Amino acid sequence: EELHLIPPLNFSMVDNGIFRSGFPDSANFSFLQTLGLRSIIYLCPEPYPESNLQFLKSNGIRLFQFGIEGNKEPFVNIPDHKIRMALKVLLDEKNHPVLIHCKRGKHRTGCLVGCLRKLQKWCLTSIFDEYQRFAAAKARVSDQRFMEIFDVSSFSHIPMSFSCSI
Repeated sequence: EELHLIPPLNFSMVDNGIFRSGFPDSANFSFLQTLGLRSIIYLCPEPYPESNLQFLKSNGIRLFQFGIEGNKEPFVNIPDHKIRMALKVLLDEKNHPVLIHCKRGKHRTGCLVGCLRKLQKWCLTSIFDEYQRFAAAKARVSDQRFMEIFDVSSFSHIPMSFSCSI
């Protein structure tokens, strides 16, 4: 086959040991195996399909599910607590390498990554630009507003010695 690896929908590296994507399917499993994942942070409330559960079991991957309802704008309401819990998992380097995913890798995943960038002291315009690159024509002002007002205070003490940015 030679060119045989298929990263999942909207796949990207976020930082050392942190990846983002939409929902993996079996065509993506050989690529995800190469990343030596310890963790998935899964941001949809739907049960993980059997195919994906077998992949986690076979590969020794822990599933962290913080289900955020997949509403359309303007009827979206990202719960602060779920993002807060997900950031706590993301900030524990023992969980790396970790893949964050939702359905499309644009909205729920975009919000969690944007809140991480706020902890990494990125200016809002740089955070929004990265969010928009993935969300493309489906960029939601509400997701960027969520990142704008998300309170980082509780996380200030946590060292991020894992990051490429020190």
